[PDB]
Amino acid sequence: DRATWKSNYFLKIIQLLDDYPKCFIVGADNVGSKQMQQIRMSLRGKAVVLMGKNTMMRKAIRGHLENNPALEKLLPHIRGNVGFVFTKEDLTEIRDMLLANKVPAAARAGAIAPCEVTVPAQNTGLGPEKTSFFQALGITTKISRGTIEILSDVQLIKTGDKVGASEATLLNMLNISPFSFGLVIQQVFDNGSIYN
Amino acid sequence: IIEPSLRQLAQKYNCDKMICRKCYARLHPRAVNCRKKKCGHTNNLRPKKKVK
Amino acid sequence: MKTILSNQTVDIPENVDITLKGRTVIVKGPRGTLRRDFNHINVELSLLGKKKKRLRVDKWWGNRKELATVRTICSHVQNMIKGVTLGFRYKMRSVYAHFPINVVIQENGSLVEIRNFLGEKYIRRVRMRPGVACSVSQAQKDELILEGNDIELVSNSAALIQQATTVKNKDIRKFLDGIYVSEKGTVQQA
Amino acid sequence: PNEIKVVYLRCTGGEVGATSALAPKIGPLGLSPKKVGDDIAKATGDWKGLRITVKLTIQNRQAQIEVVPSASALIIKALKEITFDEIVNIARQMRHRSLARELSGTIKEILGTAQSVHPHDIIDDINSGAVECP
RNA sequence: GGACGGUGGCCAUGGAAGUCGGAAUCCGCUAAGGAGUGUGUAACAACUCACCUGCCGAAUCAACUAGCCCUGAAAAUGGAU
Ligand SMILES: [Mg+2]
Ligand SMILES: [Zn+2]
Repeated sequence: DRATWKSNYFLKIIQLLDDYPKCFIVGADNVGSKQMQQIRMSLRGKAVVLMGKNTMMRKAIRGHLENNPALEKLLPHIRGNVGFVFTKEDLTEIRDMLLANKVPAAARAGAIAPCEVTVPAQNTGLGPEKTSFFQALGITTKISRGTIEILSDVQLIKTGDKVGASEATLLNMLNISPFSFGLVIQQVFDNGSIYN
Repeated sequence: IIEPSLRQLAQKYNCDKMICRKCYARLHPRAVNCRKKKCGHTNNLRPKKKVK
Repeated sequence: MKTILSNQTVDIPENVDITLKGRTVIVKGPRGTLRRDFNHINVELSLLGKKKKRLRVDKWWGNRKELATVRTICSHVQNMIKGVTLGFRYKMRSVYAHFPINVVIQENGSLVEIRNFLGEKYIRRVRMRPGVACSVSQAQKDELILEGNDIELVSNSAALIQQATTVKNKDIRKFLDGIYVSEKGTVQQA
Repeated sequence: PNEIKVVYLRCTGGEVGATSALAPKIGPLGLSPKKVGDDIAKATGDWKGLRITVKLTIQNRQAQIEVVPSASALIIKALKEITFDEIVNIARQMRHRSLARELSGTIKEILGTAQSVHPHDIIDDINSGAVECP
């Protein structure tokens, strides 16, 4: 069935790129099935997005690309965890919507943070029994109305670092928005053209 | 009163190991054949029994 | 079957230089100097890089037994390069049930005293290898830090400490006491 | 927090049970229902259905309201004293019906083999009530 | 990384929820689901497993088979190609 899986996967992708000559490529992060079903539920009305073996998409466009010419530039442009997302609309239609519905899937132990998020000074709102996170991390929080409260401008995370164990486990309970990411678009291909 | 994270480290060097059935040697848990000559490098290996 | 050639090339960072005398490797880096010979293995050592310092080892007409030595040397050279630029730091954790392990560091961190292992009055005196520095960390409640240039000496020194604290005539599965190595880290974290 | 959290599911039914049921074995969890809280749930939870009845409840501090997830392998025994495509048409629409589904015929292709405990020939080539669900 | 609903599958009942067992094995989703290969829990739960995808870019895996060698292979005065 594996060979028929390979032959079928070429057939569906080649009837989808020929359907949508305006083809965009996107690079997915290590995201779960919910966010794949999120983009599936958010886009299936007029389009579809698929995931598969990266070499397979190149082979589907290596010699079998000859159905429509001027598509040959896609071979040295598909590297890493990237695929093909197909849509009929203009450049600005999908870029702003796909980059706005980013799911804040929180920070795992060992996640990169290119975005700067700083904890402000406010009342946290949870119980007065988990002060060990703040005291060990270097933050002095005083009990007001039986609640933890940040009383000073304290750094939380830098740029280009790796989230630690104590840095992430307090981030989950604190209910403060961390760095966000998702199905970030690489570039476009509007019938023999490449744009940002 | 050993907290579990240090408890697991101790059990790595003391319990998480394979035992040769023929010569009673102590082998790393991923071993396939015993490293000792006198057992003939046999393959009959069993996990070390626990305390439970 | 005898393979004609089984080469393997390692890369030397520019901050460290290597001078080869016969089959003796001399590594001179920021953290110190390391010498180790390989006369017991019949290999050819060549320095490719006058520009980026590629080091190549070659074996001609070898059988399956002796092609394994080719990368064995290569790992050793990488360990030497790692030591002279980063250094090897070993963390050992002392675990106990009722008798807390007391550790006293002697002169220059070259001698370690273990006092009350399993609550016996015997005093254990374990001597580290030369060039290996041991210390009691301030990071955690029970941690011993072993820093030295050679992974050969450091890990051997740490294992001596661990093997010394060995329970006898008891169920080792239940009696979990003893100093065990936790992680094999580096220094300067570069 | 809606003043209470009783989201955990209950699996009693058939006979009243009460003292001999699992509710006393689960009693010290919240300390609110005790003998007067599970019995009033049993008074409305005796039927619908008369089986193991894996059900969920919402607490009103003193009172409760019970909703039973219509388990497919439970409602088949609940309706057991064959296709029966008519009874799967009505009782399954009130189910939350998430199923990680995309299409319409998910319910019929799911329960048609969940009743096997073979009703698989009906599953393979099904043509009656194709657009029955919407 | 995911290990979806029936599914704590039926019958064993005092728990057997995927993992003590008598038997059948299904799909909407997908790259994922096996009413479960295992640990484990009185049972839950917790994972992991098989299943693929992301980097990783050349050979790899399994079952055999027979030549050397090893184990199997222990006796008395010190000694026998
Ligand atoms: Mg004894
Ligand atoms: Zn053995």
